[PDB]
Amino acid sequence: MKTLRTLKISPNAPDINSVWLYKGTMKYFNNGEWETIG
Amino acid sequence: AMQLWVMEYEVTGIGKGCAMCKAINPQQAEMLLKSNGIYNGSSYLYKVTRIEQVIVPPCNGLMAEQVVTYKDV
Amino acid sequence: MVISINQVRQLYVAKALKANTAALTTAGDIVPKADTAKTTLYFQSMSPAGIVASDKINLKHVLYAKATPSEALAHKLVRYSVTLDADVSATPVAGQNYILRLAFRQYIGLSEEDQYFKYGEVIARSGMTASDFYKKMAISLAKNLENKTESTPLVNIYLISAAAASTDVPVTSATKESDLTATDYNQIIIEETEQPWVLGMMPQAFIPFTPQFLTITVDGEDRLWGVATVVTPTKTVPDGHLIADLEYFCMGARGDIYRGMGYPNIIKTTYLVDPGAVYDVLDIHYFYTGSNESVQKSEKTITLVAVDDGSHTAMNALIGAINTASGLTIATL
Amino acid sequence: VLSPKDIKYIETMPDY
Amino acid sequence: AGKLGKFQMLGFQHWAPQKATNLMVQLLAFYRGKSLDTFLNSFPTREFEDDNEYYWDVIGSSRRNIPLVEARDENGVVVAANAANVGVGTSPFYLVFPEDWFADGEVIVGNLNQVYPFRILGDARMEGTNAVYKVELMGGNTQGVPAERLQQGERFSIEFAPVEKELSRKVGDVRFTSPVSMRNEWTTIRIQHKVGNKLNKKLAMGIPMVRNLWMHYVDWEVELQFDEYKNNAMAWGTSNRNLNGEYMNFGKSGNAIKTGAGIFEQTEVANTMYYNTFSLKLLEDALYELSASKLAMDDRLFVIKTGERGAIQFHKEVLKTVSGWTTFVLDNNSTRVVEKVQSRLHSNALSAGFQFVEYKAPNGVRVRLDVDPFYDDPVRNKILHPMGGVAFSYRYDIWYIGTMDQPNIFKCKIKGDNEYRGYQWGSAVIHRMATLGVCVLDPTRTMSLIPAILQG
Repeated sequence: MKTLRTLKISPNAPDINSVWLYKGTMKYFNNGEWETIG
Repeated sequence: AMQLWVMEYEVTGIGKGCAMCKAINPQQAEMLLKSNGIYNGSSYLYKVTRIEQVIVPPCNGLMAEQVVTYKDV
Repeated sequence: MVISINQVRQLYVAKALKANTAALTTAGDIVPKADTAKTTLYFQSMSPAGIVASDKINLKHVLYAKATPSEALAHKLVRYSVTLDADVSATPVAGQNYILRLAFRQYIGLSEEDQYFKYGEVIARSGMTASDFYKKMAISLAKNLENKTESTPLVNIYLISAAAASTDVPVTSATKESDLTATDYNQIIIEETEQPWVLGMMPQAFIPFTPQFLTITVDGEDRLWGVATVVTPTKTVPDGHLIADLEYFCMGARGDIYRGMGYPNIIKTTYLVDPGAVYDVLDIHYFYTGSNESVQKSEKTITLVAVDDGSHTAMNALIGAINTASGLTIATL
Repeated sequence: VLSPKDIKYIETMPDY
Repeated sequence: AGKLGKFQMLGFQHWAPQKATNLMVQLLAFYRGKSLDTFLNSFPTREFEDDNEYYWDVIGSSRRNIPLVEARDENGVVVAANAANVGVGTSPFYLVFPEDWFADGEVIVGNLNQVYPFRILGDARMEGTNAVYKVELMGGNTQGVPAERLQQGERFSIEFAPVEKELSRKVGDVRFTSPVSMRNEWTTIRIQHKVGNKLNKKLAMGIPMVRNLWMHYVDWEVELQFDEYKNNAMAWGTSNRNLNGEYMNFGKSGNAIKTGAGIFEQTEVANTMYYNTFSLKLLEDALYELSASKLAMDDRLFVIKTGERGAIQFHKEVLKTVSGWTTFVLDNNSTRVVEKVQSRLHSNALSAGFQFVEYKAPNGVRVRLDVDPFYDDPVRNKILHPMGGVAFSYRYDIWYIGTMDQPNIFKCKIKGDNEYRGYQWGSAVIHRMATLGVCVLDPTRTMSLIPAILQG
């Protein structure tokens, strides 16, 4: 359905089409909210 | 046209805000925001939480502080 | 309202039933006259300009005679109940756009190739329930449809409270969601309206519709979000705009075929049918066969209307007077 | 150079 | 997203050394008035003989199918929705229509054409206005038609009128139709001003917010602000009549103030939708269904007219639609959002920027875009939008749907000079008066998407 091709290492927020990496936490955007992975 | 009023408010569900008016009393300060603000067609979303006057004799100090967190959103 | 004929058709309004030729005084009176040998039937009526007679029905040359009540000519306004589809999701899923497309079929013309579409759109929220969805859907429908600057009222929108389940809560363009305070809504009724009417120039016609849906992605799959079924009709269109149209046509077989055309230089026909009353219609159909070689029939008919209030008291007296004079067996409605 | 429409403007216009 | 006030306009009742210029400065920290002259003159004009209300011909279409009212079995009992099969074994039954449309010996079909064909056995027997045909099936069908395909609201068209090859008698008949008409009205406007060259009592000064905070030409301002009277009456005017033809408002001298609807109250009788958030799920599926029934495939060009911020709401929403296209990978080779701009700072110096100005839907529908600068009016449009603007810029207006060979929108006009002028020396009052009117012929060819905060 939704493809995310990039992964951005940032303490601040990436855009809605990029995957958030911060210090050990992987976050991604679905259903309007940034969901953690773990 | 007498006093200055800084406002800390919170638009309901949309975000938070910081505003400043010039009126005589704080009830008219919420009038000049709910009718001249950027949410004119959704003036019921404005929820004003704190009104304090801009008083002079310090003249070096904060008047409004309202941060939106990644954990509030 | 132009109608089709086998051959000529004459209408007489029956406002009051008398029993004698000399008693026909008020405009709208009628006496069904016949012989004692029961070979000829005709209707002496009082016009606004004197007493007139009908055509002389030969009672051997009658084909059929039936009387139609008022509730058989009532147009049942169709309704469509829009619910959320149970198999997709009983609860509105968050972030998806719920757009409904009302598909009209006869917008200004007489044909379906002239179509029209009005929409309504709702994006759902995270804590939106089913009853809060129909509150915001029918407000978004009535904001598009029933504006004050529109040309004609097309459909009426009604919610149903689940506890009441029989009373329509109407929504207009002026209706706010502050006034819709019930917490249990289960369907949105979309119901067509009564189109405008002026006698002879604009007939009583309707614009049918069908509520159609767009697709939403619930679990990655494109599903259309609701179902729209046709429930039983609850309102009826009264008979008055059809019979005042029907007299306007059959007052040209008797009198003037030129109605109003060269406007100051006309014959003005005065009609005795009020368009604010329902009517019971009786159409006695008959013909004429010539003497020796003119065996081809002239199939004509005579129409009679009579107003009822509740129970049919005036037409069942008129059928009883035609039966006791001519000797037919017209069924009493 | 005046077209007939222009003579019509110089006409229908008033003389009032 | 927050506004900071850069000016304040105050009335004069609430309040010479050398100059650095002889031309009066006009700041960018001041809103300015907007003419509707670029919007109104985009439409042609039309000349009439007099100030009578005018009508024209309206032509429709012909191809009809009659909806069914009820269906009855051979004894007169009406078929219910849960009844059994009707007309089993080619047994006759009745079919009650609100008009006499079909004839003897003709084959008509329900919602399912050619599957259940009904043959009409005789002329229409009138039931008041209803027409009752005793029909029987014409398909070799032994089990009859289901009861759901014989209910109220089913369309019935005609197919043919077949006979047997020998000794047969006459069947079928023919049908005719007619057109309609539509009218429109006029409106007259009047102005005055008690006046030489100097201001009068309705004054307003503008003071700008900077850090450490002549002579009027009356003959130009009365013409300008009566031009704005005829620009707001042509475009933003309304009608005050009944459906009985009566007027609702009476003037000073007892007579009724007659007004006609402008552009925006005639084009908003059809194809008008009120949205709260713009989406290409809504605009594409409303522009297709308008073009699926009315427009040929080559002639499906829609030029969206919008404001300034309605262009950036169309930019960031196509970009939402395009970024969900997981099939295609958009490169800088073809789209060129980053190109090579010659600069002194570097040999290979780059740039950035793009905007989606067009969208192309399937089946040939192309959605263009352009900016009309009169949507950004600070005087008239006063309800603000949170993303910047005045919330009227977010209104999308599609003019000119299809081709007509005549203009659909024009401004009516009396031949010659329908404007009046007059001076009243006592008091010195300059009176001016003018009549006007804008006719939209077919308002089905104008589509509008208005934001939901501008309604009700």
